[PDB]
Amino acid sequence: TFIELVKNMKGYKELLLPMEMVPLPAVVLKHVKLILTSQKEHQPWMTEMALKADQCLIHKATLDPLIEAMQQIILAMTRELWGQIQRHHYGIVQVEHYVKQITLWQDTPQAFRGDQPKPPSF
Amino acid sequence: TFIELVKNMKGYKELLLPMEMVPLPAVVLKHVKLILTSQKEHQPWMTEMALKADQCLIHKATLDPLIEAMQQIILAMTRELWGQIQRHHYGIVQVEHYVKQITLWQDTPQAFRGDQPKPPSF
Amino acid sequence: TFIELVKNMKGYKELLLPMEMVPLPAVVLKHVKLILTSQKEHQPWMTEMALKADQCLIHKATLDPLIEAMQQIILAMTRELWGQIQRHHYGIVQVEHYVKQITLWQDTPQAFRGDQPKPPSF
Amino acid sequence: TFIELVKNMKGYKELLLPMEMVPLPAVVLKHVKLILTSQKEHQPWMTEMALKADQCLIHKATLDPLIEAMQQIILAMTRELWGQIQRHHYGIVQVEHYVKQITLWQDTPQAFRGDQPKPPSF
Amino acid sequence: TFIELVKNMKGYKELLLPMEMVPLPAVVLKHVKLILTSQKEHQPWMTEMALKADQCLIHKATLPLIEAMQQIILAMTRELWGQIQRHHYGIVQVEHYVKQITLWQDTPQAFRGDQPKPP
Amino acid sequence: TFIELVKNMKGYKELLLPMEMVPLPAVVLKHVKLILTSQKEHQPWMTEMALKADQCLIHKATLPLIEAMQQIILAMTRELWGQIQRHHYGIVQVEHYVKQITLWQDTPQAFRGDQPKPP
Repeated sequence: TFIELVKNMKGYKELLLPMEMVPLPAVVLKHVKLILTSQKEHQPWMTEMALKADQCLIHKATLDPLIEAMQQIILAMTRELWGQIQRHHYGIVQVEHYVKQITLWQDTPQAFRGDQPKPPSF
Repeated sequence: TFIELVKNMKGYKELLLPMEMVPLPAVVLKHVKLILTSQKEHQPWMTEMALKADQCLIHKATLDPLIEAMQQIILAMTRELWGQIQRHHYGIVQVEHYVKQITLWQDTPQAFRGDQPKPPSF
Repeated sequence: TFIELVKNMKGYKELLLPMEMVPLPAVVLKHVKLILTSQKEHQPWMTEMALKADQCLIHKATLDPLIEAMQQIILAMTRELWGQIQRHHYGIVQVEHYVKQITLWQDTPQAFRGDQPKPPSF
Repeated sequence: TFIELVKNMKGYKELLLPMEMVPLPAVVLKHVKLILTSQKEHQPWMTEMALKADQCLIHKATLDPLIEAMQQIILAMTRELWGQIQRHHYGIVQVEHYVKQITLWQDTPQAFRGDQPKPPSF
Repeated sequence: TFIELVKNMKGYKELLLPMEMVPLPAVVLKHVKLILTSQKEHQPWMTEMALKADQCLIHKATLPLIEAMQQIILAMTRELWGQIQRHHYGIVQVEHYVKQITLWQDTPQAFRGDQPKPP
Repeated sequence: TFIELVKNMKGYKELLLPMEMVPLPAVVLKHVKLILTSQKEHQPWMTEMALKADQCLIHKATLPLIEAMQQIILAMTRELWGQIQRHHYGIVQVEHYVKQITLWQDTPQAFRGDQPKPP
């Protein structure tokens, strides 16, 4: 319900991506190191990413309805991680434009899509 | 492991209170509705707050080692979640000072600990 | 003997708290890592802090009259070590006032001692 | 480990000297009196020297693995004392240049050193 | 640990390109002769560039100990290819283009992209 | 053979200083931390300088095959010490001063010279 309230606001813009268009776990965490280790001047948003990515390992560590439910949650958290990465790599403003086109390019039937719109570069 | 790596960075100001001081998870959700709803000109950080909030509910709705393991994350999720609440109410800069004052206050033995410091100005 | 000679000097402002108020040696090391690591443009005083810190560990690692004599220095080492921590956090000038306020507060009998003063501003 | 972290910083510069190039104990403490007694306007660094030199006497007073370990520590503290003395006698900036040359003049094989570089005067 | 000492630097960059990106060691040596031969002005980088590539030749004839050397040779190849690409195109372009191709791979196959063109 | 391809170059220099001149590998690593730590401005040489010294660390733990590796480690030490001296003093000074000491040695003992001073 809380997320629905945000979607009811003014000026809200999507930043996440469809569950299908999300890399696999574990490997997706690698981008975390390339943005944390190759960084300096700790900023507030960096801590947010660190405290979110590490959660997947905690849930993943349990692998060594309760069992099924945890696996589903990992996908949701993974989706959030990717949005933050794009919020850093391809700016924060240009990201909204890319996802805006992604929604249109996928919602329309496959007979009308055409070609995938390439995301903006760094 | 990742959070340990980030702590080894320059300009890192802690913003999370001890687990023993953060409110109960039920209480935290109450401020989420006010802060989210009682806001104008929606900002990107608002979306982040809502996404994390639903995660606690999902884990909370799951309880009804493995069975008890998820309970550990619920308490942890509040600690990160409560950090953003104080940023909106007090401010990021003020929070940094408050945490260290609390940390030193908690560090000192209770015999000569002194009066607990009060929160910063809104 | 030497410290007694220095105390007999002009402009001498005390900067060491009573042994009964300084944190435990384990707690002090925690602030060392943050202060050392969370710093930019390394300054000469940073090197001094690290050198003293390892001494406590050496004595601490030694425990595992003569046998118990070394334990006395461990507690003392913290008192001097904690003095530099407050200088970085609060400031040299503010610390001088705080110590004397604590000293007078501790000097006055507990019957009418009053509320313990709070630390200075960061 | 803490000292290693400092050595990993930016702008850090060596100020100590090889253990071999360190005067003997007791006698080295004499320079303490010549800088403390022949001084006025107590400065913060003066207390640091006083609280460090007096430690050797405390360790030395015990003479009247535990026994071996204490003797080793005295050498380490003595090395720190000399650096502070040079930090006062021959400035604080010129000291780094002298030690920089000392490292080169000793690390190279004795067949290539030449002549010892005289330290700068007062 | 030295990389860690520089990983915090502002201008630090991941010059080590993906292993799959670079070709086999033998082919890289070919470009070293071509780039050195083509270049005319003398700068310290070419003098040091030759020395870095020379070590790989010794390991070719020289060959847990053996296995490590095989990985070591590949380590230098990634470093060498960086200077090759940076010199031909530029320092910024390689840093700008390397990430793009990595993204095109780390994607759920179907929506990989459009085969991003090389610089 | 690459050195031969550059040995004919006008600006080619014998950067490989005498083996006796340089100290043991362990001591050299000490100066790498000190020089890198002291230096502040970011240039490609320091980024590449760390990588070149890093390889020596692996060989320390890793250890005709074994004997060759021992000589290989010493080969990198000579290269590393050159950058250390050139950075501290200068490129020309090292090239200017290295020959002087060699002459003082290759002489019939008695008339060796006057122990030429270091730069």
